[PDB]
Amino acid sequence: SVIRHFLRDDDLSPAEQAEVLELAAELKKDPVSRRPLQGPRGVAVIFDKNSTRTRFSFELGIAQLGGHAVVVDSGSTQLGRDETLQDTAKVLSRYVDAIVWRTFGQERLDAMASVATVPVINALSDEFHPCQVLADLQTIAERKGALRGLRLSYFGDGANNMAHSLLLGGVTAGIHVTVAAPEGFLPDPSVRAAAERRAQDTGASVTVTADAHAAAAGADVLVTDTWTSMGQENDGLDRVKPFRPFQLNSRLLALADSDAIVLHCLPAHRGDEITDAVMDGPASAVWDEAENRLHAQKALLVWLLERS
Amino acid sequence: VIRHFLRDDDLSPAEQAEVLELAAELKKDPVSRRPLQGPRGVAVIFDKNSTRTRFSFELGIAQLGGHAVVVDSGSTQLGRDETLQDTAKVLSRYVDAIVWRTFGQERLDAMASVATVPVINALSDEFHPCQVLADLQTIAERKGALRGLRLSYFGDGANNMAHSLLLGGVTAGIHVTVAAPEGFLPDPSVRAAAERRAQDTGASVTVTADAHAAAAGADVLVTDTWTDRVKPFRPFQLNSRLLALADSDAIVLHCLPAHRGDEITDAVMDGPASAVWDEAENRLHAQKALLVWLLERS
Amino acid sequence: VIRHFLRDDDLSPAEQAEVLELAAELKKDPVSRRPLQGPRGVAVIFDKNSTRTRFSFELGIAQLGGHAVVVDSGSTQLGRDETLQDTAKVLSRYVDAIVWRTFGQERLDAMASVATVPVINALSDEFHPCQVLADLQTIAERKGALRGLRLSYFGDGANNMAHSLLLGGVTAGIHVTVAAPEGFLPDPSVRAAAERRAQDTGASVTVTADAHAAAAGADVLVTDTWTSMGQENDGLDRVKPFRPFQLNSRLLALADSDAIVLHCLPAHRGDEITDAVMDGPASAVWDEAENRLHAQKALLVWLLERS
Ligand SMILES: [O][B](=O)C1=[C]C(Cl)=[C]C(Cl)=[C]1
Ligand SMILES: [O][B](=O)C1=[C]C(Cl)=[C]C(Cl)=[C]1
Ligand SMILES: [O][B](=O)C1=[C]C(Cl)=[C]C(Cl)=[C]1
Ligand SMILES: [O][B](=O)C1=[C]C(Cl)=[C]C(Cl)=[C]1
Ligand SMILES: [O][B](=O)C1=[C]C(Cl)=[C]C(Cl)=[C]1
Ligand SMILES: [O][B](=O)C1=[C]C(Cl)=[C]C(Cl)=[C]1
Repeated sequence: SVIRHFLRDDDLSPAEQAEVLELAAELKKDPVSRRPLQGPRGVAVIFDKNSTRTRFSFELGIAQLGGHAVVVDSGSTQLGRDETLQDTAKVLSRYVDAIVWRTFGQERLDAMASVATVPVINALSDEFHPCQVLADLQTIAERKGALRGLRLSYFGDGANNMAHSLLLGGVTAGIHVTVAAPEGFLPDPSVRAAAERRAQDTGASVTVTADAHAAAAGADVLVTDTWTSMGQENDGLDRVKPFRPFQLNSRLLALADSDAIVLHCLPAHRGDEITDAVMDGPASAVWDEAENRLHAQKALLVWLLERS
Repeated sequence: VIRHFLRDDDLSPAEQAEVLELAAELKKDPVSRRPLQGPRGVAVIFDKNSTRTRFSFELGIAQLGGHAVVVDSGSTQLGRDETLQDTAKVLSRYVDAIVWRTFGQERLDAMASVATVPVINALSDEFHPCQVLADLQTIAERKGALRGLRLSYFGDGANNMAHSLLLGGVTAGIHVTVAAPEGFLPDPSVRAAAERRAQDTGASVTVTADAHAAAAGADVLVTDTWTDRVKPFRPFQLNSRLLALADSDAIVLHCLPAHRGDEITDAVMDGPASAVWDEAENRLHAQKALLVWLLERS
Repeated sequence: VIRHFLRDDDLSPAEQAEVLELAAELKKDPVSRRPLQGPRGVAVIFDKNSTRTRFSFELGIAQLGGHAVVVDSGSTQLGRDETLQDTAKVLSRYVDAIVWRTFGQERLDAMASVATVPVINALSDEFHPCQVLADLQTIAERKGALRGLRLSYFGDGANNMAHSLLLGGVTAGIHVTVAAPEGFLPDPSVRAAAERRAQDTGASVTVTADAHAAAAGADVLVTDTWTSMGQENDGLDRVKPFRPFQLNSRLLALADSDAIVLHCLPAHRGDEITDAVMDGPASAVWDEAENRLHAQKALLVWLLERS
């Protein structure tokens, strides 16, 4: 069998994404019904930069599949330093049944996935957050039913990992995705072109705009995320003034469809990209969205393991 | 309906007796109760690390069928990157209980007011209630019934063990004495709090600088680390002289680690009255009992 | 009697054979032995962290049904806030074995003299006995019987791998050669213990500075990094003396034609070993890394059986 990896959202075809999302719903209802890692078989969960939320979700999810997550945190000689990345993929492929990796540049994920003989999953990277978007789509489906034809709008930094993954994973689900972002903060051209091509296969569409009010009008789902990652705090930019018109506040939510829901990859900086009234009001799905990381990541693992 | 255990008086006398009975059953049959089979998760969070607390909870949760997700001080500082309540609301979807080691109580109190799973104080700057459950289990297995026993704590009466021996001790019906120098006395709000549960159980609270008098007739002698800034405690050192004043077959307890030669001597630590090794082991069983009991009511 | 494994010769030749046989059985059936079902705990303690050691022990203990409680170097170092004796006594009530990565051998000895559960040396300054069990497992699967084999180690003759290959190798009946430059020779006490144990097994011990002679006729070539982290500030040029001892293609071609190459990872490609040797058909470094898992499980199973 070809070893399948999940490094970016378009790694799943539209039909394959639907299978994973269906499995996520079944695992949410019966969370110990699938035990492909019974033994326990090991899964490596590797952090180039620590992420407590990602670790909790994967550590527990892997255990509920029967397995044992072996967590390697950032303070451990760093992948690439004491050994080549390819030496590491070679030995890890003897110990564990899958490799879950939080890292920085996409080229590192690609390099690992080209030599590892077990599935590699991008837990979170600078360019994509594919597992969060699987959880997002699971949450939207719980609240709204069929994903096909929904209109989703993302606000804020249009070139961070969530904007890119909502583009790719959203159009893979048949969702019309709009990114509202100020000039200079637009999606990467390669990602935008991949999303446009993928949207052709599903009947979806990609829109990029600097008009937040237009992006909010008629939306079924409004999404935002922090305006600045930890790496960007030293980039020299004023990263507040450009984004203030894109704040997801009560006024912006009122422009959307009356049944609209709100998503946000946690943590939120309340008062910046989103307000308290929105975060804790009735349209917020952020808490279900956080919980669903567990189920969507378990489903992705079950799916990749049985294909590999 | 969502019960927390942040202080020893969070349990009534009848409820404490329930937990201690369950700790004895779990010591005998350590894998017979599996309320976390799955595994279901339990968060174990440290604002400051405690290897002893982590070791005991990690193994115990696993023996209850679950999986402890340990978050160290570096990742915690609860409030690090999101509000406390934002953290409590998500944790309540992932885990079935939250075990937390933090400094002040006000931090503990907030978490418990919002979380929708039980919150447990693993160790605080003011209370160490799980250790006292392990102490009461250790006393019961060596002395029988707790009610009517005389326990004396020696040394720093202003630290977490002194506060928890007062509250947990009187809750079990034990006459508790604290022997401490004037500068290092119990917190007044804990003292009156202990003084009030003692009325319900027939126990009592005494605070003296008289170590000789606190040791005389004692059935259980307890001390703890003091930390020359360490001058006022050495008349309270639990040595062979003080112990010789106690009741026959008295036992000695000490939340570990012990600094041998300071608050306690080798002769007492390694002698026949010492129960400190069983006491340390019983954190495992008493904490499992506390978890089992909190989980089946919450 | 409570058995410990602090150095390679803590197992007799017959006992080592039992552990190696178990390791082969566990590699075929990794979850069929559950002596730690419960889970019962095993303490895995690091005075200095070793990701490879923690990784392999953590997974291996889980596959025995147990739960590894890992105590890293961040946690207050053992012996600081209480006596090793005090810690040993309490650990003996919490876990069924103690796995410890520490520095001096006297610390391991002190722990094993007091603990009432088996103590394992996961890795120390003087010995790496678990890695050499994995090495012997690897040689057996690629060569057959171990008795009569000729193994040569190259590089720093006084590091933990050289000492354990000496002791564990002769216990298995292997003729062990250490090729090392002057001033980097095996500890005299370790060499004499190996020579004594060799008299029971028909093995032999050789120490030489002639790398070419050490490689001629060798069935197994082994090397290791030239410098541990605690040696980076020792003041020595730790490259120039070892250059003639590099495991390279020329050196390997002097050995027997089906010789295999071992190396405790990490390897510094270009220094003690070349890319062509690490990646060629004689290299067994990848199976050797994997066998840490199986050999350490076997050792735990065997120690728990007898304690
Ligand atoms: O980001 B944090 O403040 C945090 C804290 C805990 Cl205790 C658990 C998790 Cl998943 C995250
Ligand atoms: O503070 B310590 O010396 C310590 C050491 C270990 Cl290995 C385990 C525990 Cl619980 C405490
Ligand atoms: O923000 B949170 O406290 C949180 C916690 C977990 Cl365990 C998982 C996620 Cl996705 C978020
Ligand atoms: O030394 B390291 O590069 C390393 C990395 C991982 Cl991901 C796992 C292990 Cl065991 C070691
Ligand atoms: O002082 B000790 O070494 C110790 C160790 C454990 Cl695992 C638990 C407790 Cl309560 C004390
Ligand atoms: O070098 B390696 O990446 C490696 C990884 C593991 Cl898990 C174990 C060993 Cl022995 C070596």
